Amino acid sequence: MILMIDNYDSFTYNLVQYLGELGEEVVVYRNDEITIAEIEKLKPDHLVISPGPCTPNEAGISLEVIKHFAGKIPILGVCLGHQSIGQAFGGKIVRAKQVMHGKTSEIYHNNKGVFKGLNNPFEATRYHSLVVERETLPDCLEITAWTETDEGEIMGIRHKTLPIEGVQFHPESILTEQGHELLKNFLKELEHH
Repeated sequence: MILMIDNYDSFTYNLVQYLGELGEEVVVYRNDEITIAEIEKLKPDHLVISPGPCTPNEAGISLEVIKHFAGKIPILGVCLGHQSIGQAFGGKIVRAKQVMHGKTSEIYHNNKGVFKGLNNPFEATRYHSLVVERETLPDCLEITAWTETDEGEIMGIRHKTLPIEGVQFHPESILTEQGHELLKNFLKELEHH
């Protein structure tokens, strides 16, 4: 079972529908609607932290959830859950070097984590946002994906020893055919003992 934390976002329906086609059951909450205690009682197999709107925003969402379940349950962060993962492990959220033009990006990657075996580059759509700062990235985080256009930005992070990954692109990118493979990769991950 997948527990998904969003903010009643427009993209959530499409992700829920595809996850059922993979034979996964999903339960959706806003951050105020379930506690750490009740998440533990439900014993989900995966957490997806994807609260929006996906806009420039200094706030970190579900920070206590991410810190508490790090090393208990695999975590995928999308929309603001990507920057929240970065913050939860000591990263800094900063404004990007350039304002992005258009809606699409080529996302290059090092075949690690959820990008394992994906076409390089990964074609995705984007939103305006702050970004994880490369120069101060915590030692326990590794960059898995990035753009080359502008002077480039981090587009994917993963914890070096725990099944926790964040991706910066718009959640609708998960519904492409290569996005389908990215999500499948996440669902393979299991927490260590």
